[PDB]
Amino acid sequence: DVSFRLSGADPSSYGMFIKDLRNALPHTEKVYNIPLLLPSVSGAGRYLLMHLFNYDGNTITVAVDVTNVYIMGYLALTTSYFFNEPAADLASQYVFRSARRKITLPYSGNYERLQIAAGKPREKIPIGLPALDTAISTLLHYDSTAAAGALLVLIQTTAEAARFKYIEQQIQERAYRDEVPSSATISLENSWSGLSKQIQLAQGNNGVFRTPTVLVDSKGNRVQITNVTSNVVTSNIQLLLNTKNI
Ligand SMILES: *[C@@H]1O[C@H](CO)[C@@H](O[C@@H]2O[C@H](CO)[C@@H](O)[C@H](O)[C@H]2NC(C)=O)[C@H](O)[C@H]1NC(C)=O
Ligand SMILES: Cn1cnc2nc(N)[nH]c(=O)c21
Repeated sequence: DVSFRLSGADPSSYGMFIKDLRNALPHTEKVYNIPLLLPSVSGAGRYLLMHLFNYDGNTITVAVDVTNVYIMGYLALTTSYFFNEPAADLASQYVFRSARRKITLPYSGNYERLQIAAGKPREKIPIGLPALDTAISTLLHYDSTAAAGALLVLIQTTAEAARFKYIEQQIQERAYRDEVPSSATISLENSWSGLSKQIQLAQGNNGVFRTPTVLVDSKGNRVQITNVTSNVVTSNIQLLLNTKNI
């Protein structure tokens, strides 16, 4: 299991937690030097448990699917909360079984559905470590509308940071001050799948992408990624969703 305590957290400890998270994910092979995530895994070994502690010491345990890094649900004291979707439901059979009651949230865990329930797109929700602290706080006591917002912050300050060096860096800059995400961040978040597929399709194609991937950069200018020599591939992305899942 991996743990992170917001109390006494600085950019450095966060970096270590995200490194720990990355190393918690299994993989047998690397593609162009980046860990390729497993196609599938059997039983309880498919889920990673994250223990998160807010500033006051309260905690929630989050269950993450190790083949994609998707959050499936979490535990607050004695109530387990799971997304309203098949995979999440499958996940309820191996984790948080000793919970007194299990609640199914009224939405599945994809950005589109979470942004609807939250009432705002993630362009306008501030993220950072202070926000993570709030997120944890908000999940300790049920409120489907509040949880949507908190989960959008949680998914990004953990899963998305794990997948992209850039996003981990964005969060370290927001260690004592929240700030809405840059469009580069949103763009990356949205391309993890495409990039993952294209970096794999370049393996028997001299490192050249079958189809170019379009992102928005630091400045907000539209850019095209056609090949693995790009910074995004050489230095940004840290995990690859196996094509068997796309
Ligand atoms: C692969 O991507 C690189 C960019 O990392 C392309 O780079 C060209 O050369 C410089 C720096 O590498 C770029 O800024 C230029 O805009 C590019 N000029 C060209 C040749 O178009 C490189 O071209 C790409 N190579 C491919 C497509 O195999
Ligand atoms: C990032 N992401 C996209 N779809 C997702 N679905 C779930 N359930 N959890 C996630 O973290 C997620």
